[PDB]
Amino acid sequence: LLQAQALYPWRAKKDNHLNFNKNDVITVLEQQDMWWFGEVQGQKGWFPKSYVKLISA
Amino acid sequence: LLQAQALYPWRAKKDNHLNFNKNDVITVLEQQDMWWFGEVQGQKGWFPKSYVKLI
Amino acid sequence: WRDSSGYVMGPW
Amino acid sequence: WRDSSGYVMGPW
Amino acid sequence: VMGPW
Repeated sequence: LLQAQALYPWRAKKDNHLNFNKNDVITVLEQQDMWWFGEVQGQKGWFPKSYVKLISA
Repeated sequence: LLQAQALYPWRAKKDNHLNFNKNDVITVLEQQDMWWFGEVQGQKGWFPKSYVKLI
Repeated sequence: WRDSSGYVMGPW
Repeated sequence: WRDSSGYVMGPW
Repeated sequence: VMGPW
């Protein structure tokens, strides 16, 4: 299970983007060049890599 | 999809190096013998492999 | 999810 | 990024 | 023998 923590709040711009608040923890599922695909607030969707750091233990 | 965790901080010395602190998580893109190439917050760059442990 | 439209269609 | 400047130039 | 990088 790979997790990301939000550095900035993010608001979906398309039907398949996530929404999240600063400091929220998001499940990371996949990626493309500049974007993560993941899950938060019971939705799966895209968000840019610039909005998060990855976290561990 | 390979992830590494920084063991000590590393400060860039060239424009194509990463910056990171102890405990930062880096996505590893490629691995050479001394330096790896990775990504943090969408920025890509080189860093010495000795500075990280794989997760 | 790997064959879902949300995923396959990408972020743009 | 495989053809990118930052990658291709190497670390030195 | 290692590579150069």
